[PDB]
Amino acid sequence: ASFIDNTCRGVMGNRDIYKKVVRVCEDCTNIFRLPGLDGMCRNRCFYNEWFLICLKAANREDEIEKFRVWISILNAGQ
Repeated sequence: ASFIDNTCRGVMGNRDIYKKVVRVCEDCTNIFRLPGLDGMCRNRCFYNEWFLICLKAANREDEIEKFRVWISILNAGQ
């Protein structure tokens, strides 16, 4: 289970899921305007469903499927 943090491995190759992810947290962070949220969103290498939480604040809650497999890519070496 998720018990690490920013424990990525592909965040070096991705260079896309990150910029987007981290950016996805910002958006949501605004919805609630909570400082203790952005992190979670892109905390444990973005592996904690914390993505759906923010993705929801954007009604999107759809790009999670593709955003999910992505978070898994960063776990390549990991």
